[PDB]
Amino acid sequence: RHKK
Amino acid sequence: KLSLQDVAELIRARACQRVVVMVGAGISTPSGIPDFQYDLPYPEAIFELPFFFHNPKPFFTLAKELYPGNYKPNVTHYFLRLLHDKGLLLRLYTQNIDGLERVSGIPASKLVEAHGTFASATCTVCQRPFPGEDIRADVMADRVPRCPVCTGVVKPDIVFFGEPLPQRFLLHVVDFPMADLLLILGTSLEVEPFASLTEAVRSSVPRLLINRDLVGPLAWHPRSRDVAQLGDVVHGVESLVELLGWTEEMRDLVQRETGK
Ligand SMILES: Oc1cc(O)cc(/C=C/c2ccc(O)c(O)c2)c1
Ligand SMILES: [Zn+2]
Repeated sequence: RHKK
Repeated sequence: KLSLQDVAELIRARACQRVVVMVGAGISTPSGIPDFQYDLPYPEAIFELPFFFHNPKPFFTLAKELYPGNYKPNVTHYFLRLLHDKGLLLRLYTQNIDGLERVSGIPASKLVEAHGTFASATCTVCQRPFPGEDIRADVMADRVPRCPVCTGVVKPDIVFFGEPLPQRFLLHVVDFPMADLLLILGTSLEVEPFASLTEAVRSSVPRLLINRDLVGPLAWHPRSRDVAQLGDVVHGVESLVELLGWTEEMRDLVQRETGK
């Protein structure tokens, strides 16, 4: 889920 | 309403014992690394995978500039090393890729390098891992490091745009509810998922920002136990150290680590  | 001295008394009194820290570019400009010629179409291309596959040299130039030996940690980093040595540091979340948290002697187990690290590298094709020393010679020698099995480009484990944050980022699920003090130094945490993380500590938890200005979710969605120490981050850190009675330990630590 969490991306840069 | 809480002041810097109240936060200091909370820490001195050990009523604050599990400090979660979040840091960004503002703690590293005093080491001489700026925020934000390189042969780049625009700034962000240095951390995009398609550009990188097409021209890896500008990234490798930055890597050479950031490898150990170019910069040293400053009072900011050493203040954080001190929290660790005094048994107060639950986790340190950094957006920096300069590695100075680990250089300041904070152990890896205490760090979430949310934008990754030069300490290790990964073949971009077959996904084989390599210690970052293994490509060091090539980067220092302006050669593109190549996988000794598939010939793929071997890239340091810097997180690029659109990549998942590192696996250790998951620790936020446990650290943030466990935090009894949130310290934000040298970043506004403007962008997701860092923004919402400031919102993930319990309502009873002081949030202390040492930063140029009051910006980000501390400005946008304040809580009653928030503190802003605005201005020079180094000056703010020093005021806090000074209220904690850690002046002599700062000096001891800094000279042990850096000569003087
Ligand atoms: O400046 C850039 C350059 C680039 O090449 C990609 C991105 C973002 C990519 C991305 C962001 C979020 C996602 O969820 C995803 O699948 C991909 C940003
Ligand atoms: Zn490979």
